[PDB]
Amino acid sequence: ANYNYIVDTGVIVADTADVLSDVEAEFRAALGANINLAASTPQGSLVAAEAIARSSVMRNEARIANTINPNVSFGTFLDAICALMGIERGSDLSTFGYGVQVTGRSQTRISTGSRVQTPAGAIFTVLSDVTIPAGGVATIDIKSQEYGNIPLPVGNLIIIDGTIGWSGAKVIASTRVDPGSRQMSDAELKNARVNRLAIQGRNSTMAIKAYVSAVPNVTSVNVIENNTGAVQVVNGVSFTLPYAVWVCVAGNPDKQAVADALWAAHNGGTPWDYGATNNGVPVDGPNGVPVRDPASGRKYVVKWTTPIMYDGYVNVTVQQGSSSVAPEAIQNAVVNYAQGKVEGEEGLVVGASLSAFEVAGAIAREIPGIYIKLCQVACVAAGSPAPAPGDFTSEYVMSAFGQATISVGNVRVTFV
Amino acid sequence: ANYNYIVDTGVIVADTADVLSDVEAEFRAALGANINLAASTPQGSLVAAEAIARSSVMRNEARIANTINPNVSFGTFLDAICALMGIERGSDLSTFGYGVQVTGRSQTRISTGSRVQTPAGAIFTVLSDVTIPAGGVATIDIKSQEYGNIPLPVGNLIIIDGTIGWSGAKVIASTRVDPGSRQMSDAELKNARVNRLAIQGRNSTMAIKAYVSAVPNVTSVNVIENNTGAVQVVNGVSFTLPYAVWVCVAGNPDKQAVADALWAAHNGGTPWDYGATNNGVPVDGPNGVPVRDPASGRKYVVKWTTPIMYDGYVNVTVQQGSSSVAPEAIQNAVVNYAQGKVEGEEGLVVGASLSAFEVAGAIAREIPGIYIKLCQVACVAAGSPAPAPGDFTSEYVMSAFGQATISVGNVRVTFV
Amino acid sequence: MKKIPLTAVPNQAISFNAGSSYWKIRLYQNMDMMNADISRDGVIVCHGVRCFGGIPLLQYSRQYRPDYGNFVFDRDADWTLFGDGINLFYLDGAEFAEYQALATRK
Amino acid sequence: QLTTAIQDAQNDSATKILY
Amino acid sequence: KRILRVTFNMPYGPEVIREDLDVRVRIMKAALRIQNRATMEIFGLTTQLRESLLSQFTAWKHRQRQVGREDELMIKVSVEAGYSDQGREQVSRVFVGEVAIVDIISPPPDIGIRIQCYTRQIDRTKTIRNMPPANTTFVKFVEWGANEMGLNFICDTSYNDQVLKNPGRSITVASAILASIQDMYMPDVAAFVDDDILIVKDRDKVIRPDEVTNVNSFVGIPSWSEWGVEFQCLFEPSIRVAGGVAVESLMNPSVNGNYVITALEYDLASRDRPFYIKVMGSPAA
Repeated sequence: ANYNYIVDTGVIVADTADVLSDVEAEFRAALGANINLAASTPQGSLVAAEAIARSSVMRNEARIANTINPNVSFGTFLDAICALMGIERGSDLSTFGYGVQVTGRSQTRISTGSRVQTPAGAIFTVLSDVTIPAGGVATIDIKSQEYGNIPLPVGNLIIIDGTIGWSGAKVIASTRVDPGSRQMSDAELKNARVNRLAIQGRNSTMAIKAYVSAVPNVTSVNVIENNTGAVQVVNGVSFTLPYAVWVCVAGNPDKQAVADALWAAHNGGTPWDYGATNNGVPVDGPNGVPVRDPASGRKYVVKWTTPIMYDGYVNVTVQQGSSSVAPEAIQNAVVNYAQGKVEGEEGLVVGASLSAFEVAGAIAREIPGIYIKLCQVACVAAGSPAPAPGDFTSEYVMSAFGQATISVGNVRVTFV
Repeated sequence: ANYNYIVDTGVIVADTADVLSDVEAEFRAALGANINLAASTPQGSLVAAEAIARSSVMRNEARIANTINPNVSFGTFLDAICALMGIERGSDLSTFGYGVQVTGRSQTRISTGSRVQTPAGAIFTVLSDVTIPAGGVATIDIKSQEYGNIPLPVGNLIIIDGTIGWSGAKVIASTRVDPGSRQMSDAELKNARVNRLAIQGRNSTMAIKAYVSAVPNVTSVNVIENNTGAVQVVNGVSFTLPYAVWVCVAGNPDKQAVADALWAAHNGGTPWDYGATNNGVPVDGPNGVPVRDPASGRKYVVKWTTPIMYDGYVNVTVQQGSSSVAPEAIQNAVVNYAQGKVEGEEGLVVGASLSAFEVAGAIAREIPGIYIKLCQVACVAAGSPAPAPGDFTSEYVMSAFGQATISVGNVRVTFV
Repeated sequence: MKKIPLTAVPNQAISFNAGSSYWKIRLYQNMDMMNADISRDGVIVCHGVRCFGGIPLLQYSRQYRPDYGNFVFDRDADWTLFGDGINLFYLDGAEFAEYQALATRK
Repeated sequence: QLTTAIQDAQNDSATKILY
Repeated sequence: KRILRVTFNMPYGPEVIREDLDVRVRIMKAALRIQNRATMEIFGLTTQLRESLLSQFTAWKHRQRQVGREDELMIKVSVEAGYSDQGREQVSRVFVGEVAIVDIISPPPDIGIRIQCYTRQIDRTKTIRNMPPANTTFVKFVEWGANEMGLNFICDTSYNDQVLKNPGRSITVASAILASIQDMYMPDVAAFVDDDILIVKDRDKVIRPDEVTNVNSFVGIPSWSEWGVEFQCLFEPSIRVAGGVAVESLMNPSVNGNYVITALEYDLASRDRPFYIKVMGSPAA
């Protein structure tokens, strides 16, 4: 019969239930005082039903009230909160083009000719095209699913043919767009919201981060400030110019779009610094993407960097306790956490730090009762062989510039 | 029985027939399989009560489910959302005219709500009882029956409900006509939120151009940002401080108006500059124009330049066609094009080069049929002798801080 | 822009093929406003969308993207004036994009 | 009746190509 | 107060024949390859109206002449039936098709015409403009057929991801497309054309799970059949073909359940008693 308000620690309105006694005391002193409220009687059943109804009403009202704040909301409810700050809900798409097709003679490469690459391609042809007598044609293609896809630059497999066409292929000139996907970012919208809490603003580090994150296919952004302009190094990454903003962008987005958004969030007259050699990977060496000022005048230059790619490994030893066999769900849990699908714990981002305790925590998240014993991690550069068992330690610093990535096969799980 | 009318895609509200059927089924299961649930029976009354409830709550929850979304909010909720950006819904007051002269006789008493009328509707109610003195004229206080800025012009107020003795009412010039207000609609509140978002979704230079082009008499504007940390020419203007923004405004607007626009759109921290010498007229002296911030009594100084004025002379040697045309027609076409009164072509805005080919194109598009033999252009400083023959060239390029003006007399037309 | 006929009924459901998609809008009077349950191709899209004049019914992007379209009320929804005075209009992808561009800079 | 069905049967056997 | 309209489409425009004239429309739709048919008995025609309608309806100008490249070869007519009381209307659409036959049933003093309309009688098409897919799956062949016929499609079946070799290269005309889509896979999944929508679905599935029609009032008795439930009803402008029905009977208590529709028997007479639709339905899964 009460609404508990967790003022600061849980920020939740919680029902207290225990309303049956209140319903009984309401029936008393209104229908008299000698009413036999015992069960197996009509009035007892009435009181039980009324108490159930009112517990249900309290629960529903508590849930609706709690939907106002994030970390407890869900679809179309957390999204009112996101749209309050303009954090867009977000769509899906899939379309490619330019895919070459080496074939026989005058083959009718008809629409929706099914093709497939390594990661379950399922690629159709947009419109039917007839092979030219030379034997080399280019078709436009779309992807069956609506997920962010990376097609390999080598033709892999085709489904539908008249047995005359040899194979399709992907060339460097082919136009590939990595597409956005609904939300998939459903639990990690809560993560992305804190980062993009200032999309509607401009001319600030947080606004720049929010807008560049809003650019499609930008998994993570790191933006530094140079408030103290004396060259030096501020929050990592050496700073050539005194006042400048250093931007590191992950993912595989389009340079023109990212640079246009970076220009749109410009901050007046603060330059762009991406030097210090090894600090990040320069996008275009000197003289980065030019872009055009919407206030028509001049052609400026927007400078940012891409992170240093790292390959991580995870050695886990678990007891398989509590009588629940689990052979290869552990690496799935680890890769989920690293990709950032989990709620509240953004995974391996441009500013991350590969932690053995964090990995063991994610494993204990997704599947408790296995008694993780050792969770050594280590990591190496993008290439290079395995770092050998001697390098597997409990932590990696993973400085502000760079980006780690954990493969499905880079996790080895052993039962003790 | 209640299902889950919350789900994730917003609150689902069922029909009252359905909820009444659910309540009736609950009561039938509780009290008895064949209980008379007629509305006149006590059990039927309880069923009707539990059906009015369990629907009031569903409708309230669906009413206030996605209430933090500002695009489709209402009432106090919209007021609270809009107050975060300072937008506040007004208060619906009424005109409060005081000291309205009343002429009558002896000791006539005017009672509350005598309902005088203005010549154009606008019934006003007397809010204070008065008694006319021996002089025969007194003063009363009237309040507008409706809401808003109801006009109360000086004149003879007519009386709708008049007592015996009251001769008339007049709005003397001493009357303090306190204006009212008509609140603010929810659509207007959402609209004002959209306006504020549009204003604060812009960077420094883009906001500068928008705010200073919204000013009347401003034909064109050129906004340039250093963004280099080095006193240098970026693409045509020699700056004077390493971090600065330079704005050139054409036309002849009000200096205070454009200064207020500059101030309202000012990015902050990045200061204005007049550039080096002959980098656009550094008018208003070495020190910029001061303006008063509407928000706080603190003033702020802004610096902006007018374009380097150039006089443009155009020589044409057109051959007359079948139809007769006068040279004044060609001169007026050129003048209109230079002023920018044509569609598509911008004209001779600041930082626009003077090309005889473009002038010939304009001459043709306004006067088809004539045959153009030779068109030449020349540029001089304002108030200077006209260029000698031979100085004319096929194209004159201009800097980023100049504007060329062509008058009717500067077009020398020859009929060859 | 397609005008969807209405009926002066407090609670109704209109079912139609618009824009290469099959829409079903259930409009009902809720307290002192109108709410709409919108479903496309059978699967539900949104429940209890508070309805207003000029504001699209499908608000969030993934509901109207790609090029799915949207529904707009000319005035505040009111079933008493449905059909004669208030109309609901359907915009395809391009029309809704142009409307959004117009309404994002009011 | 049956004449309607006869007319239906005839309409079934009309297409746009003679052979 | 029954309100029935027969709306033709002619060069002058639409000439709506209302319910004031004696009209009698017998429609029979079904989930097959065959074109759903409507017989129309219309009395009270004036000389001018007869000249305007019957002279336009013809089988010439495409056999002994040319006068044909697109529609306007034969007049397309739609049917809008329903009820009306207190000022509100209920005029749905119950048939869209082109005429093929015209005769006279009643001689003077009441010259009554009887036309015969069939759905998709524009089989005099561009003899398949676009070639069918060489190898393709069932769903994509269905999409090609719908595009060729110009109709939007509803393909909801479990046989979509099945490849075919030469899926319809003997097809001569647009109408034969539906016959082919019906021909392949004919234990359950029968495709048909309802008005302007081409539906390809399994016979035991509802095109629309959310558009079930709760039926409680029947004319006669809701009975069994060798397949499902068969019952007649007064005209409800919410019952289509292949739709879901939620029969809740009184006379027969065991015929209650959820059924899909296979056939439909419209018989609408503005100036006569029969204003019923008969529904053949089968158990839905």
